[PDB]
Amino acid sequence: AVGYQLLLRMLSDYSLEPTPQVLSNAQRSYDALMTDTLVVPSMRRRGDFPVGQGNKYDVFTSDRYYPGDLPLIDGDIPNA
Amino acid sequence: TKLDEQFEKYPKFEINKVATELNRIIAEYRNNRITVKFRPGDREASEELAN
Repeated sequence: AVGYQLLLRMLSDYSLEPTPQVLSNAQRSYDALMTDTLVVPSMRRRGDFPVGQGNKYDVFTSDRYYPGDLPLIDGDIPNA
Repeated sequence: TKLDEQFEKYPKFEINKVATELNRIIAEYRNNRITVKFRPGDREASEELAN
């Protein structure tokens, strides 16, 4: 993959033109490269979404809702 | 969420609809209150005791 990409980006220095077979080989190698490095972020819940009553929550454990970000409170800088 | 370096919160509205039946039950009780009553027995003077 690296070699074919380098050939594609460097062939213009000697004033030639790549052939479609070489282009297809480069594309296939790049696809093989990109296949191995997927992400699939798998998005989370929302944060205010209630969790079920069947999960048996408790008072001191909180988690009435899926965990989310929490505000910062400062009494010296009047942001409000 | 951060939402561009802030902490604006989610809106949380409430439409209470479960208290109507509870208020109906409470009104039903308060309309007809009850109290302990002592019933007499098969004796000659139990009525005065109950009173």
